[PDB]
Amino acid sequence: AGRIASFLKNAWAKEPVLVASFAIGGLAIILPSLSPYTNYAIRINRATPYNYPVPLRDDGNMPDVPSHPQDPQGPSLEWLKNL
Amino acid sequence: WIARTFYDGPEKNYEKTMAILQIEAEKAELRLKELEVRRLMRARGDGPWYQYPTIDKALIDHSPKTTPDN
Ligand SMILES: CCCCCCCCCCCCCCCCC[C@@H](O)O[C@H](CO[C@H](O)CCCCCCCCCCCCCCC)COP(=O)(O)OCC[N+](C)(C)C
Ligand SMILES: CCCCCCCC/C=C\CCCCCCCC(=O)O[C@H](COC(=O)CCCCCCC/C=C/CCCCCCCC)COP(=O)(O)OCCN
Repeated sequence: AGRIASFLKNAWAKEPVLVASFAIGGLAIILPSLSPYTNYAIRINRATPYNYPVPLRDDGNMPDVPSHPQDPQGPSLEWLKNL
Repeated sequence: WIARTFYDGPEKNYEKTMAILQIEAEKAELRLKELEVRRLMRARGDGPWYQYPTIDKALIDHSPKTTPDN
């Protein structure tokens, strides 16, 4: 506590560049694990269609699969629009 | 007296030789069979021995590949 405070005050003087660099690197390491928008970034990456969505052959047992894009069933992007 | 206190009868050595010969002959025929079996397995490769690895087919991805023709 006191010794750590003395060390940080002594380093903040005469070595400010190193203190700033270590603080910025530590923040870059720690903060991503706590942000709630990281999962939003993952979902945004998942929603980017690079390939053609290959249709599935209907077999009479696929209720959650849409027959047309306009159909209500299927993934939505309203969370993306509101963002 | 010497025969009684130091030695045994001919039956013991006779039958011990019988057993020893039987064991050794079995070992010889086993060795010959083992050599022949090794030769056959290395030639055909249909046995448990000399099995060389091939590519595991669980690594193949069975999915649409952005192109209908793979
Ligand atoms: C005139 C009468 C005497 C004739 C001369 C006889 C003298 C014999 C001496 C030479 C002996 C030759 C070797 C005989 C023994 C072979 C090894 C073994 O087989 O013998 C064992 C017996 O050996 C004796 O216990 C030990 C013999 C040692 C002799 C040492 C003599 C010299 C010692 C001198 C010491 C002097 C004192 C110290 C002074 C400083 C018993 O054998 P075992 O495995 O059952 O056999 C299986 C078949 N059975 C069951 C039917 C028997
Ligand atoms: C977990 C994050 C890690 C990643 C971030 C770091 C990325 C880049 C930064 C590191 C680069 C390499 C650093 C190498 C360190 C060597 C320093 C050194 O030896 O210099 C000493 C002196 O420097 C020192 O005192 C050593 C380091 C001092 C401490 C610096 C900051 C430590 C951490 C401070 C902040 C920690 C986190 C934030 C706390 C603040 C509140 C938020 C001597 O200087 P000279 O030029 O050779 O001669 C001068 C004398 N004539």
